[PDB]
Amino acid sequence: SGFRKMAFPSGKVEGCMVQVTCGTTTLNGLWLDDVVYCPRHVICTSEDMLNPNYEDLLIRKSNHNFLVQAGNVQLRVIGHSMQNCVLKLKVDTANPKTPKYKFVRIQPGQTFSVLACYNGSPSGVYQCAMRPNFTIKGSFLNGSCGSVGFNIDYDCVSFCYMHHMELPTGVHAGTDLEGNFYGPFVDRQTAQAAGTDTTITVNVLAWLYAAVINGDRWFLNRFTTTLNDFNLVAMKYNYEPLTQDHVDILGPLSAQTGIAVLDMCASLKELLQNGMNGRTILGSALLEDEFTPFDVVRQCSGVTF
Amino acid sequence: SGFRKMAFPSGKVEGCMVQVTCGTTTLNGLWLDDVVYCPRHVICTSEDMLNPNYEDLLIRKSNHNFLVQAGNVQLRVIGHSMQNCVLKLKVDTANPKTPKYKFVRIQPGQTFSVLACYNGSPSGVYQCAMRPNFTIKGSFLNGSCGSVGFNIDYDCVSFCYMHHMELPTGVHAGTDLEGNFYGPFVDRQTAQAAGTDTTITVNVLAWLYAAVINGDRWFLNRFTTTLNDFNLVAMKYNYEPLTQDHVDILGPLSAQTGIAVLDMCASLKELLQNGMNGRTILGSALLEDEFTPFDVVRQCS
Ligand SMILES: */C(=C1/CCOC1=O)[C@H](C[C@@H]1CCCO1)NC(=O)[C@H](CC(C)C)NC(=O)[C@H](Cc1ccc(F)cc1)NC(=O)OCc1ccccc1
Ligand SMILES: CC(C)C[C@H](NC(=O)[C@H](Cc1ccc(F)cc1)NC(=O)OCc1ccccc1)C(=O)N[C@H](/C=C1\CCOC1=O)C[C@@H]1CCCO1
Repeated sequence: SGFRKMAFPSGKVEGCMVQVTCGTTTLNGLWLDDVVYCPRHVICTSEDMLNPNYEDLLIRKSNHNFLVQAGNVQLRVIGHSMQNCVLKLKVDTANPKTPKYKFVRIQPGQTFSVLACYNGSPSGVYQCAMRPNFTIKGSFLNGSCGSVGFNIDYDCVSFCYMHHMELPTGVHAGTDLEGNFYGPFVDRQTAQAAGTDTTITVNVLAWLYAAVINGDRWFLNRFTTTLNDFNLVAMKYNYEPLTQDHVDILGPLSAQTGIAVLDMCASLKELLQNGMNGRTILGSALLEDEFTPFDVVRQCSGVTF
Repeated sequence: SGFRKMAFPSGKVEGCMVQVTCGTTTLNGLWLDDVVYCPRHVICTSEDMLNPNYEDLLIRKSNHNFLVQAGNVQLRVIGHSMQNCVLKLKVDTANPKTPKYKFVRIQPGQTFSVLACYNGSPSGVYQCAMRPNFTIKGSFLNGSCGSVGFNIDYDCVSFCYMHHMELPTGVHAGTDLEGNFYGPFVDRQTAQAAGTDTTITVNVLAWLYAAVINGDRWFLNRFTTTLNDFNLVAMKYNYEPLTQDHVDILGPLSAQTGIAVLDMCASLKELLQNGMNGRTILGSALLEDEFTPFDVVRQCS
């Protein structure tokens, strides 16, 4: 038993991380088959980051302007192109450690593991959630751009995130591996702010089920609430509305524990109105929302990858 | 910026995990060079779990009684021995993925990463701390024995934990890689319980420094405390005593932030007295104690 914020094993991704240098800018790249992916702002100088014209900057750079280092071996770049906010560097050698992989775009509320890297070397791994405002609450220092987020399904690595920037509140913004930003952000050093962050209601409910599974049940009650009545309360506390799809997804956990979703919603509604009253749930004094229903089933059933 | 409960990348350890089967028991083993390490209770029968005589049980086994599987390949066992509560299986092949590694015994309050495994396959990685009562608050299901905890420094893996058992409160007990249990626990299914769990005070203080480094100052105050007065108060909240050694260890963070250690101790005294009053610190509504001073420096710099 027990319940922890667990990341996917990172070995398959560690074997793809490289170092990319253009001029004085050095960050991380993702080496898959014979291509290295990295943020396009690697071609910017500290002064070109204010109002960059990436079309112009890239036209002026050549293959030799890019230095790619895989460990202590330095990869010959034979071509380069741009796809949205990611730079694609062709190298003359396929990564022999390329795993089975896909590029996937995640949606808010879905979780993934972040492999934080510096100078092409992986330093740490942690589990994150894409927030409803399309930011992530990460831990990144300078030089961490190009770090990637991923999930593992069967034996396939699904890359879903590449790190690009930090917003003034200390939260982080990035793109998918096709270079499309998550959220209304741009890769420029102009004033930007994320919208109001809301709570991922379906994930909070999944975590309450995990708590029950592990024997935490002081918060349960005899009452049930309708989806419409619950949503009236949730919107007042900056909670995401719960849809019928969300209820369906919690079905498995609802059956395993014998607690109806709308009964858990009543428990959650009361927790929102009265707080937690000096009690904790699974070792937390806050309502945790970075576990999806699948995450709970996966951890409580010992799924391996 | 930001602050997260961060684990080490697990690849170097993934390449060492194998499946070990003896009789009807299947669990995880650690394959380093030409030796596979696993809990010795893999040799127990369903009736031998209360008072096993492991020396006697092992004498009765032959090399072919142990089935070791690295992926879909079977490793030939050519020898076996016991070191405390760990079984050592000699195989005819050195693991080509063996990293640089050390065996280390950690002290309470020290953190490490756990690679939870089942049937020799990794399922997840998470960061843990050795609690003052010599347990860990892990996430483990049946079949997880032999999962290991580790740190990585440079490219060297320091193995510090191997998982053996769960105690009635849902907490976990295991050994170092020399087979010596952390705490007074034994690999027998006789009644055992962990002592009262206390809070790792020095780690809470390091995390408050991390909060300041990250721009949070709302919990500070104008007071200072003596070390003795702090410990008299903290022990009333089931906090571990803070020693002068702990104060010395916080010196670097005290210098980086310009906040004296005993001044931060005064802030913690007030936080214990008032709670958080609906506020959070580094995204938590509780005082977190599973980050060491070393962890804070590494993650924040
Ligand atoms: C690892 C094993 C055992 C065989 O194959 C594996 O992979 C488990 C890990 C444990 C299960 C859940 C998470 O941690 N180890 C054991 O099952 C261990 C075997 C003993 C050391 C020979 N026994 C336990 O952990 C007991 C509790 C238990 C047993 C079975 C189970 F499925 C879950 C939990 N703990 C124990 O025996 O001592 C504590 C105790 C005993 C009696 C009264 C009060 C307390
Ligand atoms: C060209 C930009 C996109 C490079 C990028 N810029 C930013 O992240 C800045 C925030 C920042 C963070 C840490 C620093 F040390 C310096 C700057 N974002 C920003 O300016 O937002 C707009 C704004 C808002 C308010 C006032 C002014 C401007 C960048 O620095 N990426 C870093 C990585 C870099 C850039 C190139 O090589 C790297 O590794 C990752 C950072 C560090 C921590 C997490 O995000």
